[PDB]
Amino acid sequence: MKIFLDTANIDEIRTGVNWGIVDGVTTNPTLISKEAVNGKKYGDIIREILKIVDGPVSVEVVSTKYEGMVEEARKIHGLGDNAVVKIPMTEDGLRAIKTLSSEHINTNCTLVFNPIQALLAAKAGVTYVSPFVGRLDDIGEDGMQIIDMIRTIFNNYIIKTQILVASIRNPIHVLRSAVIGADVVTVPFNVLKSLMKHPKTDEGLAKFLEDWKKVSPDGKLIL
Amino acid sequence: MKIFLDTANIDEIRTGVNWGIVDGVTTNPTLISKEAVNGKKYGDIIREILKIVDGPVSVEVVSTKYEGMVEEARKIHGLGDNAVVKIPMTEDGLRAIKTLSSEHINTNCTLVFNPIQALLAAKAGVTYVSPFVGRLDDIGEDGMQIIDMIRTIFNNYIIKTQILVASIRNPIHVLRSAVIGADVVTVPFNVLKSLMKHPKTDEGLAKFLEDWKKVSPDGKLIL
Amino acid sequence: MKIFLDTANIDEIRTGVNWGIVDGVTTNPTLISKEAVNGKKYGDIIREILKIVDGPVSVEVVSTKYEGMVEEARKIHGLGDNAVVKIPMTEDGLRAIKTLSSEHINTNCTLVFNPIQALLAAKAGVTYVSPFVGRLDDIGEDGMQIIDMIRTIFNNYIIKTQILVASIRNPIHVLRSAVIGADVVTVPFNVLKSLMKHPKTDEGLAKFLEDWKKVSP
Amino acid sequence: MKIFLDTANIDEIRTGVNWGIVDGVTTNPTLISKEAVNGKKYGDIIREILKIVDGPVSVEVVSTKYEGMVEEARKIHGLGDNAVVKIPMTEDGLRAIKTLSSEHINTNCTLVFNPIQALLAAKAGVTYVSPFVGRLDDIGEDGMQIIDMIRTIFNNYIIKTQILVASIRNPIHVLRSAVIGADVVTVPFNVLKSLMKHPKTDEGLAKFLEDWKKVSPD
Amino acid sequence: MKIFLDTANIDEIRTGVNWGIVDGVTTNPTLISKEAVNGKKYGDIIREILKIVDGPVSVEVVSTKYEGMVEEARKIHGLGDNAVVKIPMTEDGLRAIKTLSSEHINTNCTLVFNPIQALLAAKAGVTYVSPFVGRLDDIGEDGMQIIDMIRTIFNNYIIKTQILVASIRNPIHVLRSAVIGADVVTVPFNVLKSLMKHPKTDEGLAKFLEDWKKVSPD
Amino acid sequence: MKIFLDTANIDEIRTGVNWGIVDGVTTNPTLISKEAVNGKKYGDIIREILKIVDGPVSVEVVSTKYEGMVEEARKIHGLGDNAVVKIPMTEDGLRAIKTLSSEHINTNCTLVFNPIQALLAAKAGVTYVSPFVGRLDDIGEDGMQIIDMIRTIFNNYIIKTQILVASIRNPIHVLRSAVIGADVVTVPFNVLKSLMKHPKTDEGLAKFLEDWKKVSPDGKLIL
Amino acid sequence: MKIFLDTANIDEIRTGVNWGIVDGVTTNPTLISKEAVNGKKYGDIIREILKIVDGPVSVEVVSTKYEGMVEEARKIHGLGDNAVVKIPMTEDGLRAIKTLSSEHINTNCTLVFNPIQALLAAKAGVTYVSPFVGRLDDIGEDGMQIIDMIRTIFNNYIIKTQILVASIRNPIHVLRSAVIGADVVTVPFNVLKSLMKHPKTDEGLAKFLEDWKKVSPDGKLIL
Amino acid sequence: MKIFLDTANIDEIRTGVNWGIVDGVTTNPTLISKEAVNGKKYGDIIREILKIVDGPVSVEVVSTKYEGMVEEARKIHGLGDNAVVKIPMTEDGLRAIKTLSSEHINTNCTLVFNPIQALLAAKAGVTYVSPFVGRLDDIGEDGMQIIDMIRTIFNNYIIKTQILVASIRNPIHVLRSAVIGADVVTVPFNVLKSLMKHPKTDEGLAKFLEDWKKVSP
Ligand SMILES: O=C[C@H](O)[C@H](O)COP(=O)(O)O
Ligand SMILES: O=C[C@H](O)[C@H](O)COP(=O)(O)O
Ligand SMILES: O=C[C@H](O)[C@H](O)COP(=O)(O)O
Ligand SMILES: O=C[C@H](O)[C@H](O)COP(=O)(O)O
Ligand SMILES: O=C[C@H](O)[C@H](O)COP(=O)(O)O
Ligand SMILES: O=C[C@H](O)[C@H](O)COP(=O)(O)O
Ligand SMILES: O=C[C@H](O)[C@H](O)COP(=O)(O)O
Ligand SMILES: O=C[C@H](O)[C@H](O)COP(=O)(O)O
Ligand SMILES: [Cl-]
Repeated sequence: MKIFLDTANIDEIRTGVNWGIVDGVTTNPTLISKEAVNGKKYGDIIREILKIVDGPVSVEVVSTKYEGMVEEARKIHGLGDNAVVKIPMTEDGLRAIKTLSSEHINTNCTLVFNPIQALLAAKAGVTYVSPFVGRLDDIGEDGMQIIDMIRTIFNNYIIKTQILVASIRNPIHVLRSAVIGADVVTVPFNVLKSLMKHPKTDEGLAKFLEDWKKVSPDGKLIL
Repeated sequence: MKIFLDTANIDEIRTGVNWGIVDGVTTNPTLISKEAVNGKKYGDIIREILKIVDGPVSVEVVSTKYEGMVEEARKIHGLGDNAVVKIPMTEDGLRAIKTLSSEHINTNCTLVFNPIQALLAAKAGVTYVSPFVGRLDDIGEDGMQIIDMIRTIFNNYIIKTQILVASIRNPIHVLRSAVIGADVVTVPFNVLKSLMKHPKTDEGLAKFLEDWKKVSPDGKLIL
Repeated sequence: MKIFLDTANIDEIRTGVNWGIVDGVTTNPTLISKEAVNGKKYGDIIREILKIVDGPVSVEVVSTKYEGMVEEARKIHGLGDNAVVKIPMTEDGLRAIKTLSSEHINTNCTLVFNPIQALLAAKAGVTYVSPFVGRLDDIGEDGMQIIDMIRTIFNNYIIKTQILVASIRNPIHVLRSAVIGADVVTVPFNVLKSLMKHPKTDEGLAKFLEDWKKVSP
Repeated sequence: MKIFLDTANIDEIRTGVNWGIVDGVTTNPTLISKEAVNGKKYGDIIREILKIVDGPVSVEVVSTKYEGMVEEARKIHGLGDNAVVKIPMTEDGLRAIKTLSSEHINTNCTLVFNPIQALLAAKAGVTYVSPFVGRLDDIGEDGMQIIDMIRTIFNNYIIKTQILVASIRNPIHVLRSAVIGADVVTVPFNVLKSLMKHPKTDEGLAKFLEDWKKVSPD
Repeated sequence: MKIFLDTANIDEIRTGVNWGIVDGVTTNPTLISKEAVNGKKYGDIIREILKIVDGPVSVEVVSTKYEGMVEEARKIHGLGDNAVVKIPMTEDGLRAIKTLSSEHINTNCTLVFNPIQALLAAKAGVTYVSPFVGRLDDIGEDGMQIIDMIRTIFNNYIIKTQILVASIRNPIHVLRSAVIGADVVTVPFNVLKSLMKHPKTDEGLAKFLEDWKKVSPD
Repeated sequence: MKIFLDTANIDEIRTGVNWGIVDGVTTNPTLISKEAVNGKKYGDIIREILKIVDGPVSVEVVSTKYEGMVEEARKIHGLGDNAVVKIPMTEDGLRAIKTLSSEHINTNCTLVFNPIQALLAAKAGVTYVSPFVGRLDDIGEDGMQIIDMIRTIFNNYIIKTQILVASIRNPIHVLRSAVIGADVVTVPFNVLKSLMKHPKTDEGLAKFLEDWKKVSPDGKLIL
Repeated sequence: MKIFLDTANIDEIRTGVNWGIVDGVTTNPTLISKEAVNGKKYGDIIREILKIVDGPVSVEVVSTKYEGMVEEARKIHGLGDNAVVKIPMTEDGLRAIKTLSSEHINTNCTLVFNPIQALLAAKAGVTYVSPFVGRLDDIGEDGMQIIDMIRTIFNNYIIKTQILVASIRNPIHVLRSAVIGADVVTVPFNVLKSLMKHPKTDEGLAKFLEDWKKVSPDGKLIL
Repeated sequence: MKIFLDTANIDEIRTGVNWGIVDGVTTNPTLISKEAVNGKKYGDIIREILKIVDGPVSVEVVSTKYEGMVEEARKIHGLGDNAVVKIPMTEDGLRAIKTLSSEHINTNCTLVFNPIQALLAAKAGVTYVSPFVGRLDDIGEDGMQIIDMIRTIFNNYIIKTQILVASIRNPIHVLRSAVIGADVVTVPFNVLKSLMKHPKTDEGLAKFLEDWKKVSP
């Protein structure tokens, strides 16, 4: 399962990549604008992210109409081969995904809330579908069930579109995504960091290191 | 399923190895502290185990910082081809695993208590991941359920990291691990011994021998 | 299933109670300390909640010793008939619960993280037990499974202790609690606010008023 | 399982009750106005349905404010004891339901789309909750799953609120409602009529008529 | 589980009752007309069956129209209190069932092929519903699944209508009906007879006899 | 679950009753004739069994025709109120069971090999049905599945006829009968005796008694 | 579910009893042998436990013969109303249980390793049956499955004998027992202690106290 | 699924082999001692079976020590290419199996009562492992469940050791073994004899010959 960092913060990105557990990045104008402070320019942020990240970097199109979407998507693509254009599940979005797929521009269909929407995006040629699980949870539907059904559908037809679990709110979204077999999850840095933690890890390490001092007062390992 | 012996006790290790049922050994700083008493030095213990044992021998770094982990890992690796460097599930540990994996040094990520920690370790490139089933049992959670989930997750993504079930307390941990399909179990010597035994084995062998005496008073099979 | 509000924020409590969907309130030392700032005293905050809220209000002791817990519990109890004394799941806590129960003082055992802790609390005679689902989720364990097991265990032994699902983070904790059959959920204000809402209700409402304008301008 | 007819057509209603499979009626302004043709007073329609039906007749309030809802509800109640006041799942709706409940006026909470909304209505004391399964189907979610969850939840808490499956589109919504154990379904007349039919029933009827005219040509 | 004989042959009925495994009888025009020979008239056969059988005897109407159905039904009832009137699942049928049950006349709704039809008949007050499982098998639908669903639905609502599995073709329809918990099966005499048989029973009898001859050659 | 002893041996019966786990007896002419040795008369055997056994005692009718069955059954009944007349699943048997049930003579329908046969016997008023599980096993059908289905059928209709599992061959027939909820099993004395045995019981008792000698050399318990 | 303490250690018993979480005590000859050393007499130990403990206290006979079991059972019973006589699953043990049950002496049948042994003990009239889950685990069989079957069997027949899960080794035996619905578990002191504990309990309480200090430097709650 | 005959009775073996449904034979010290009576020597019985039976024939060592087992195994092996050396599941047995395996001598690990013992035998390189289902049944445990778990474990690790179900008591052990997918069953003669039979086959045969007599006297 790939993990994308949902942020535009370059320090967070570098740190996560160094942990060896970050495979790409998902952005939006809000996340980018957040970093555009103290001299940093909006466009400079996205360009640096595209440069330093080996993997996929998702960038949203703001145009809501077909022509604007494709023209914008082409400009985004021009910024880096690893750019992935984020396009909403709408009639014009599907048309744009079909057109962009033909041009070999990678795409990410967002605002997916049921499995058939996900399937339609895959049929139009989309690279990723991003169902928003936390937003389904918000309205009293278990959002992970939609991920499970999409996984089954995609498996049934050997669909190559990747499931990108989005609107992630907690570590159990991540656990269930992994057990289901979702291709990717995107998570904020704080969620990412929480994924490696457990109180028995902390307690266990403290005990090991206490015991080691019995055999090595300086706490060293000399070999 | 491989069976490793979870101990730093040399006598236990030579004995198990001779039964031909031991495929490797796992140590940790606590186990080594039990052994390095009354003049015995930890460095001598580690070298001796690497010597006696043909299979993988896990030895845990003690530094909690990236650079110290890597440095100690390289020294451990240098002691013999069968050495496997054990690294805790921490931020620095993941960094170390990524680096050491790129250097083709075999690694074992320890103090794992949930399936997502296991997945992160695998993503960082770890050779083995060691979830602690008995310590989960200790806190009122069925530890084997975590092994089942890790197996499912690893299968989903064709992950090559080996699942090494640790903190094993009884033969049912071993049985359930085998039925789940974990790659390795590491067991304490008392548990290892018990695996070979069953009262009906004892009783059946006694009866065979009693019946054989009717036909051969000396108890020999002369062909 | 009762629904309690998990906060010491008086504004939130007034708002939720005015909506008519709050059956009680839970507080803890963190929540209260959060509100007791810039001149506001924890004692006034506690008294205010007890008066505002008709239903059960849980207030947690801070002593870690048996004697201190029972002493504090009696003071909490004396603040009003709706006060429920929250007691942590510790050895001294179980002792305090047993004593408080025999004195007919309502209790709520908190910081419960597995079903056997919950059972121990019930055996001590606790009125409510509050397992923390969100904190289990935080450490990579599906917290709701613990609620499911506690419900089964309590059903097996006809245990009268109410299961009070706490550390709730989202409306699916709530949905799953109701499907399991937990007695009570306690929810943060942001969660409470969402429970009545659905986008199809909104859409349906809009459509209704439009249909009606046809029938009758 | 009770079956309500979701319309204001009096002929449809008589017909269904005569079949002995109609226990009540659910209306709304749209449905009532439909019958308000050729000299028929809108209010007359509602009043006649109320008179003829020996069971619950649901009539919706149009006010969105608590105070308008309860005044409107009391007036609706005054039209017949079998009147049930339909009120939407909103903050003011729940408040109104709680008030009307205490006044012993029967209520029906509508526009419910998940089980927790249904539980909130139950907790307000509502007589019926009406989840809209067809509208859930419309948006790619199997609406009957919500009914199944509400049935379990109501069972858990011995809730006396009746589950009234609404927005029904086909006979399988009905079959699944019955297998789940929902208390009530409300269906359009065309759905109602289709419920009694099966091609093997038609074939069997023709076969029995033919078999019979061997036994007796006359 | 009650067992009714699907016949109008008195000798078959008497023998079945003597085995203690027959609780009633189901007829139709064809079955009665088969026995209506050699002086015996249609009406006498039905009267003789009604008298001898200490249980329900189902007799079918031939009218397809409401009024005719009820007229017939009242005549059939007059023949004896144990008489049960078969009525098809149709609009007029439901109407007749509602009317007859209100008059405390027992009814059996036939030509039921799905669970909702069964529910409708129950709602109209029918005493028995008779889904035809063999005819469902005939068209590539596992008939017993329908009995299963009807059992679940009837259980959900504590429905007192009895499920009477009809169109039985083999002993597995019977086994499955009993495992499901259907109230009644009706079977021809030949199926009834087959129900008692098993080759290990026959083998065991022969062994008992041989074992006994050793113990007591006499 | 009641346990009947399938024997005519009076010593076995007394012994099993003393264990508190025998509730009645099932016989047949073969089992009775076996005991009719060294002066003991066939009829004396059955009469003594009827006298000493509090619970039910099953006795087979040998007549295959209705009139012979009922006349024989009445004579058996005349021997003791606890006599239960064993009658095969045949057309004449069903007629006899119906007649005998009316006379309040208890009956046991044997040679039952499917669930519907069992149901027919119950409808005729039979006290027990005896399906022969071992004989189904003999022909490659799992005989316990028939018991399970009969249990479900009987439960469905609150049938008061007792399921008497017969042709029992091993302790797992007994275990599965108990888990299913069969009313009764009938077993030979040797099977009965085997039911209380387990090697860990033997080993555990030996260990307890060895340890007790540490605190009580004479092995006594003086209180 | 009742919780008994499985020990003859007086200090452990007084401590557990004070936590108010202990509902009774189970002993056996081994446990008593651990305690009756250095001058301490077994008779004094038994009497002291019966004294300290308000709930049932099981004490095991040592004779292997019917008459000795009954005689010892009567002496045990005579020591106090809360005494429960423990009897092994043997031929003589079943005889003893039948007799003692008729005398209204509470009994506990021990060394049970399968569900049919448990059923036989219940049929003989035993008050409690004690299956040994850990010793089954020891021989490679999941001991809890036997508890599940006994629960099902006892439910089927409305058996009033209490299931007392014994040979408990860890908190998951306890958890599974509760979920199954066993009447009683008896646990070693170390296991008992662990049942109350969880790392998130410790961490949560520490944080509450830290946060409270912001509002009350003395850490008191003054109302 | 192969079917072996579990006996040292030469009459039974000849009879079963003549039926063409016996693929091999298993013996053990008890079975052999049963036949080696009244002048008949165990050595002659063993040699006779090896000659009569074309398929695998298992003969069990009697030494309990590693050296004695290997010595006896080599002698057994030298009696014929179809000989399989049966070795008990003990510490010395596992050592012997590992040595015998490296020497390309076929082995059969017996007295196995749980799936982990079976796994250990496989890890030592054993050709066949023989769990005893009937002896488990004897002690109140459904022996077939152990076969099901061993099949799962062996499937998980692509283990080539054949599962040889032993201590078989009835045809349902056999049916269940085949449905699970065990490689081999070994059955006593009384069981073997029953496997081809069914009362409906007999009846069907009788009916066929009667129908045929109509068609053609
Ligand atoms: O692509 C990223 C999405 O915008 C994000 O994951 C959704 O965030 P929210 O649903 O939590 O607002
Ligand atoms: O990898 C080995 C682990 O450190 C070890 O198995 C932990 O065992 P414990 O939980 O018994 O200390
Ligand atoms: O009883 C209430 C608990 O103290 C509270 O729900 C904990 O919530 P949190 O874990 O989300 O802070
Ligand atoms: O209460 C009845 C509802 O108004 C009706 O069933 C809605 O139907 P629709 O969702 O098909 O418009
Ligand atoms: O009531 C009896 C039914 O009419 C009968 O069983 C159905 O028979 P058929 O469907 O085979 O005609
Ligand atoms: O009533 C007893 C039966 O005859 C007996 O249990 C069956 O024995 P068998 O089937 O093993 O021959
Ligand atoms: O009843 C108590 C048992 O004798 C005890 O629990 C056995 O425990 P052990 O298996 O640890 O010896
Ligand atoms: O491999 C064969 C075993 O030794 C034999 O099958 C044991 O059979 P039994 O347990 O039925 O004697
Ligand atoms: Cl353990």
